Amino acid sequence: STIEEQAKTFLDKFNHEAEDLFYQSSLASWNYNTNITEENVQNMNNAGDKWSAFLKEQSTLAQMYPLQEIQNLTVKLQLQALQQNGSSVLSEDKSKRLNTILNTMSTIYSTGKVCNPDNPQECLLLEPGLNEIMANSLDYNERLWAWESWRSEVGKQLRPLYEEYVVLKNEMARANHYEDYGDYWRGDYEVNGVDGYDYSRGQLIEDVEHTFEEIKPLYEHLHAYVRAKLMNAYPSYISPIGCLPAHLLGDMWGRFWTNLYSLTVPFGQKPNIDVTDAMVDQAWDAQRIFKEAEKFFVSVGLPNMTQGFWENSMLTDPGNVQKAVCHPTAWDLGKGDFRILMCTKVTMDDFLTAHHEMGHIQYDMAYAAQPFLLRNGANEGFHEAVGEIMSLSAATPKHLKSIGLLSPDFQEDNETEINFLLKQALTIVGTLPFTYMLEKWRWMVFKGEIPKDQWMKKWWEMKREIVGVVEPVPHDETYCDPASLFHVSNDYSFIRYYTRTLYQFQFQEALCQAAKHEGPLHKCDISNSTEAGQKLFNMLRLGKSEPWTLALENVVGAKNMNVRPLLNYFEPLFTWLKDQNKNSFVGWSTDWSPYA
Amino acid sequence: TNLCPFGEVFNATRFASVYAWNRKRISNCVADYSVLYNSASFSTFKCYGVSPTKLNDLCFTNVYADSFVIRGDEVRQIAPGQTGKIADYNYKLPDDFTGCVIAWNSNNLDSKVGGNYNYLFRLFRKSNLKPFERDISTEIYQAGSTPCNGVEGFNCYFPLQSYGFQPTNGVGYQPYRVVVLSFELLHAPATVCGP
Ligand SMILES: *[C@@H]1O[C@H](CO)[C@@H](O)[C@H](O)[C@H]1NC(C)=O
Ligand SMILES: *[C@@H]1O[C@H](CO)[C@@H](O)[C@H](O)[C@H]1NC(C)=O
Ligand SMILES: *[C@@H]1O[C@H](CO)[C@@H](O)[C@H](O)[C@H]1NC(C)=O
Ligand SMILES: *[C@@H]1O[C@H](CO)[C@@H](O)[C@H](O)[C@H]1NC(C)=O
Ligand SMILES: [Zn+2]
Repeated sequence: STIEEQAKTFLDKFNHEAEDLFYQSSLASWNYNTNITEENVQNMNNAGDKWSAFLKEQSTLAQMYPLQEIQNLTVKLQLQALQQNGSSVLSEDKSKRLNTILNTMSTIYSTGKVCNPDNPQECLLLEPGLNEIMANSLDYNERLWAWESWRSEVGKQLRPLYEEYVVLKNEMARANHYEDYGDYWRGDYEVNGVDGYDYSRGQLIEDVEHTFEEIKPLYEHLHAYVRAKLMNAYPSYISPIGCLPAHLLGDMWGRFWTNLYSLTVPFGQKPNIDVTDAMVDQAWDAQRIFKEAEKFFVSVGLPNMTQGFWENSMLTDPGNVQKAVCHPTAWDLGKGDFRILMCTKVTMDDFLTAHHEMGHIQYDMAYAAQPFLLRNGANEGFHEAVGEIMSLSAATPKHLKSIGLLSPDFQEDNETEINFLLKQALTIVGTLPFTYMLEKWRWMVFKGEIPKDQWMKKWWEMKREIVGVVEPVPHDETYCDPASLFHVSNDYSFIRYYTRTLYQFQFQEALCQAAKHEGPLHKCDISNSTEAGQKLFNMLRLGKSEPWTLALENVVGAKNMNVRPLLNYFEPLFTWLKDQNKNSFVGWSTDWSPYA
Repeated sequence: TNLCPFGEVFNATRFASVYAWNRKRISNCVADYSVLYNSASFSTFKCYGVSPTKLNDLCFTNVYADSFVIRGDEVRQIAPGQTGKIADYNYKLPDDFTGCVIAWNSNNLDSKVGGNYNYLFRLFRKSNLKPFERDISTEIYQAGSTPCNGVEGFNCYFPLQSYGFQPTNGVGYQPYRVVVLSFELLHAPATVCGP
């Protein structure tokens, strides 16, 4: 028997162990997340530990079969995914040092607390204490205190650990034959051995930077409009030509500008479409919310939810003393077991989230027939992109009217649509420069292009130049401000939010063309379009078995990330923004800072 | 008026693993086949050659009842000219099969919280099974060229794999009990008529 045929038999055994052992771990994880007890944490760890040990074992055995002697690509993809050393390429001491560093940074982030001056007992955590300030406070000094104290007392702890984390991660990555840890992260987009569909790791940098150049005019005009609105509210704090102070952006980092809506709403006289009252007036419950989402997917030709979904999911808060993690999550346990965990309330937001989460379930069910290792999104940005476009269609006035929630006597006017596109842009557009500047800073740190004695100097130079945000307090190299964000201190790659955002509008534009939608893209609803569900399903069922370039082409007809659908979505706002900024300065000086 | 012992087959407490499928020979009795086909309690009732509709007006020399448990997605494989793990390695029906295949969901019986691992299936074999062949061997499968020495290791796998049957599995992974009725016609006394 050849090496390939040995590999197929080895993967045959792995898949069958892996269903059951992953299923037991998922089932133990489910019981804890729905019923928080000390016994459930133990069982979750025991089941999780055996799965981790099995994966370890199986990775070592997979390394027996040389990839160079395998021709079948779908076999080679499965072995390569299982073969990856990860941290197990370092010596045993160094992997233990790295794991200790990762746990300490995670613990510092989740337990870091700030106490106000003159009361060492009234202390706040990031969640919910400091997050509440950064999302709801209008007071300049209260926001400044939360922004600075989080970075000065928690971020400074992370600075020595993050330096050692950079050294050890680069050591694993170069031992795995990558240039550096950032090059390792970019491997999630790499495709080899498929004529017409290949994609190199370095190509991702070029495509991200090329598409970001076309985003700049829209972001600059968003930035100028936001600065002008905030300058009216804080005349003595904001320069007409300067960067936006980093602590006046709606959250702890300025990751999203969502909470600036109240101070920047163009027409604050026209109320939002809030369909919550209609839901309560009609005595909707959580099951009704999820049946309505189910009918939405059935309307485009997708299957209904399984019987096990209705019996096994937790769609409401358990309540009295059985206590649960209420973060909305879609679960793929394997063996045809699909569930949603969600403490659903009767609100418009939860109604949209249900469509979002069930979009994940539809993606999971579509590739359930794939081999175990290929049951995932095409790349790291595909799965969330599928979820986002479901809430795009479900939120439109056209869709809310068709389901009896929005009054037929409500007609769209251009002022409410500028209001809606602004708030979309504050969240969706505003995060793109933030997401790009951060991942490039990490990419440059990993590549060796930023010395340690210039980490924060270069971090805030790129904030001013690329994001147009300026720190309100000078920060020396004892700070580790990037690590003050969850994804940085918890060792998660971040470019996935940039790519996903471009993907979702590529998906929506393609599906809406298949649905033969007329008018602006942001008013589209793909409901009742089997042609649109079919073209979506042709990618969903692929899972991870095909290159993400080909999976993208199935939906949109193009092989690469494209920014034009994103700009097409926001063009009505872009035109309105340019007219608003005609007597305003567009762009920012990087030298101005609030501390002069 | 001796009634054929079908309840012993269909209503058995425990079914056999498909790799070691039971066969019970049925002889010298009266079979009311119409009761089974007109009971509305099976999810699959498909007959090949013979017709389920009131062909308990026929006499057969012997009747064989083969029973086992497989998952729901593998029930297609119990049919002539099918391929797959069950059809190739565990239970194989001939191309000219004359008989009926009966299956029903048994999640309430063969599933258990934490997993029921009582039922096995053969995952590896050197070759495919002949029709109505049974292999209960536990020889370690030699995937490579190095002998296994009777223990599992690199390229050496135990040939049987267990179903993990949990009540929360999807329908395709839930256990299904299967009964295969074979109607043999020999140049012979034809002892099973069953009005
Ligand atoms: C919660 O877990 C405990 C054991 O940790 C168990 O005895 C109890 O039945 C569970 N409750 C629910 C509602 O699942
Ligand atoms: C790869 O192997 C699978 C199963 O072993 C087979 O179905 C598929 O056709 C093979 N692909 C190629 C290109 O040989
Ligand atoms: C889903 O639809 C099928 C028809 O294709 C139907 O047989 C089944 O009962 C439905 N299940 C649910 C939970 O609606
Ligand atoms: C199995 O038991 C049920 C209930 O006792 C009965 O109706 C059915 O006929 C039995 N099966 C057979 C094959 O007799
Ligand atoms: Zn999501």
